[PDB]
Amino acid sequence: NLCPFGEVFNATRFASVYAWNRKRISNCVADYSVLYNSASFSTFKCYGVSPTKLNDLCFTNVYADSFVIRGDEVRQIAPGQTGKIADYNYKLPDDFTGCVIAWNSNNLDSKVGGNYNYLYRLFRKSNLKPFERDISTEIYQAGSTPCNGVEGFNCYFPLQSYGFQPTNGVGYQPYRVVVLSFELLHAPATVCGP
Amino acid sequence: QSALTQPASVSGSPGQSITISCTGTSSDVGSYNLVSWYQQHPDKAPKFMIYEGTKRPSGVSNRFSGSKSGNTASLTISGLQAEDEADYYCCSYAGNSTWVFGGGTKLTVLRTVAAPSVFIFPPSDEQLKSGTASVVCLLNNFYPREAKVQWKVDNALQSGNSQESVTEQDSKDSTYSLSSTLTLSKADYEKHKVYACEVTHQGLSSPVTKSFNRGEC
Amino acid sequence: QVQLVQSGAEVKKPGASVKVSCKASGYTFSSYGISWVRQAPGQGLEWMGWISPYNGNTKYPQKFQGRVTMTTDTSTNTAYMELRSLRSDDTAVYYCARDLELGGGFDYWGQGTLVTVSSASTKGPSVFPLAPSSKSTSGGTAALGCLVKDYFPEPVTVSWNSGALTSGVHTFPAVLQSSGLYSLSSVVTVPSSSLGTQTYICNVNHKPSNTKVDKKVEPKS
Ligand SMILES: *[C@@H]1O[C@H](CO)[C@@H](O[C@@H]2O[C@H](CO)[C@@H](O)[C@H](O)[C@H]2NC(C)=O)[C@H](O)[C@H]1NC(C)=O
Ligand SMILES: *[C@@H]1O[C@H](CO)[C@@H](O)[C@H](O)[C@H]1NC(C)=O
Ligand code: NA
Repeated sequence: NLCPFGEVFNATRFASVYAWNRKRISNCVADYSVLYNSASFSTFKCYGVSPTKLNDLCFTNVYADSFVIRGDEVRQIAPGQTGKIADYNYKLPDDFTGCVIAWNSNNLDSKVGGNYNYLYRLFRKSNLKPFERDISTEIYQAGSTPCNGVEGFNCYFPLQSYGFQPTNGVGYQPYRVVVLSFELLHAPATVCGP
Repeated sequence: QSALTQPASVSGSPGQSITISCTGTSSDVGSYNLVSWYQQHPDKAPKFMIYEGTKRPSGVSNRFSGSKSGNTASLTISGLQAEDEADYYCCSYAGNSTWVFGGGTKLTVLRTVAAPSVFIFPPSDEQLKSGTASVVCLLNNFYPREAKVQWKVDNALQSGNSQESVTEQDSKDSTYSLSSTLTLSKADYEKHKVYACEVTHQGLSSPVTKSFNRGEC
Repeated sequence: QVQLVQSGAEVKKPGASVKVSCKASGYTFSSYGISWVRQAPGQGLEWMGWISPYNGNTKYPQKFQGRVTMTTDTSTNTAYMELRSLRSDDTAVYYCARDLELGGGFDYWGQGTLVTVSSASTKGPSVFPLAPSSKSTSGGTAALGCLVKDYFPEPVTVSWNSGALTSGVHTFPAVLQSSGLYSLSSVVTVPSSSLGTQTYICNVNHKPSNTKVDKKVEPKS
């Protein structure tokens, strides 16, 4: 009867942002005060709900979205943001109701000589809809001529890797992000915080 | 980014079929079906002939075919004709936004032996005024290309003051032509009387000579 | 129909720069790419780089990285290529070609621009007649020609009767004389019955010196 937030926050590896993970949270009780109490989090913003006094509300569903981005891009995990992350990788709706939790993970997700395992989408024909996930790897036609599955010239492979080196400035260091969405559907509410 | 290896020259009889090889590495010819072929006639821009290895742009004859096997592309010309005499270049994508050409292949059409028609030209009076005499010997329409031209002035073999030029194979008759120019000073030119071109060619029963006497219309 | 018209052949001193123009027409300029391909005399073709008139993207091979710059005027429909620090193995003919990009082909080519890298002066040709012989030299056929001599910057265009006479014409490759000047001959075989009735004029153009010479070739006295 206890919500499995440890599985998400204290997770060995995180997903690349373009292939962000989503964990369905239900049938459990959660202390968002115990979460807030962790001093690890460099970012803890909430939208439409007060962080404190969250253990009194009950939501039908709770989603825990998690991924890794550049430190400079944490600003983009917010309603109404623009940039490569919000436009092409992870998009929040304007009426987002939930919290955005982020923390520096240079100690875990940086490797000497570069960690290129973490990717992000750099090109897309259009912007993502809110909470849309695009793992396609079609070649992006930036020019007027077709590509036919080859990268050259105005044709680009759409994914690019972060160069996560431990020497990077804080703006180019890896950050782990957890986004909590609170769905209040007209169904049995199964996540509370007594 | 290293050149593609084509045979320097390919020859074939008329109506035959010949093939031009184009070899690269795995990183270019092997990786992409992006081989194109170009045909360059003498003194002209190349012509787009093949693309994607085997396709023909609308306008190219159907006897130009494309083939590919491993790291080697191949152009095949069938029903060979005189108009097919040209230089052929292959081109391949090499990755990294880089195109890379081949060394080029000269296509020669084999034909029957043709003896040359020999003509000899004395220098124009206009040129003598300026102090130099150019004597020109024309060897016209001959197959094969091998020929010997000799200058003999008052029956003495001249050496070291003549230059030759050869046309590429002609696009209608499959023959070559050759000019030989003998340059003398105006003073040397008038020291002598008989200027003679002597031509040796496989098509001639025995060498042909054409001559003139200086100062005789 | 598709067309690419390039700038005229020119001489450049070693170390100078040259900008070759390439005017496109008959198609949407930005719907394709522009590649430049050069050809040293008697040598193979060399890809020099690409430019997209769409977004201005360029790519050059490592060999020419730094020394070449490709630009595109989307209003004039004209592609320019510029090559600095000109050396003597940069003497070549320079083609612009419409580029299918990853379509995989150079569709249509321009006529080319012969860039000669040389410190020598631009000198014009002297044209001399190769006169038809008094004897009917061969069967019913006679030969006549023009000798184009002493012109430093190649190329030279020769036509016969302003294009009316193309059959049996042979213009030889220029030869470099010891003087450092070029020389060539253009010849044509015509029927012997026509020497008195028909006039024969060779039209020699040396655009590097803007000299135009027409020479009547007729039998001597
Ligand atoms: C995630 O891992 C952290 C790091 O160990 C855990 O933090 C501990 O939490 C307990 C319970 O509050 C404290 O008594 C310890 O002092 C904490 N350890 C450190 C090193 O600070 C945390 O419990 C784990 N779970 C979650 C949900 O964060
Ligand atoms: C492009 O060039 C880089 C740099 O040397 C090389 O590592 C890579 O293999 C090349 N890519 C292709 C597709 O040839
Ligand atoms: Na060749």
